[PDB]
Amino acid sequence: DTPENVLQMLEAHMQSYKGNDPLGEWERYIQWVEENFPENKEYLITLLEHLMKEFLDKKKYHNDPRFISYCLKFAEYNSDLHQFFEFLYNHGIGTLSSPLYIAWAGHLEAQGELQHASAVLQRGIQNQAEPREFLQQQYRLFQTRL
Amino acid sequence: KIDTTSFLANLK
Repeated sequence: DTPENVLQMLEAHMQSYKGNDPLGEWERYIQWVEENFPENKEYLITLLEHLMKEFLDKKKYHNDPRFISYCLKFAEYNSDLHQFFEFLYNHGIGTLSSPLYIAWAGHLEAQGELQHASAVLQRGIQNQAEPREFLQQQYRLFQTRL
Repeated sequence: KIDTTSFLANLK
């Protein structure tokens, strides 16, 4: 029952939260199970899933580096990375974030899908994802393989 | 791992 318990703990704490930065509260709790449950990722996964559902419609967090970081974290527990990344992208989550382009095309490259990887990296550049130079650098590294 | 299809579906 425990996983659902820490979720209920959090979910309640959040109702008493009269404040400006919901995301920051979730971080406190998410970090907490992180430093206290290397055992069962069952806790992280639950929290992570509800992070998404909670923030799916909170457009103002969609390029927040910490939200995007949990998105990348959660990707690790996903069965279908193609679907997952594409989902993130076409809901505008991380569309201005270099890491999301680098992680996503990085998986594509690893899969030997070089042409897909190329488009993902170039899109990120077209869209002006930041840090700009970091994305431009990885895209150059990618190119040496052609 | 979790099933991303099921997971994303719940999200709509």
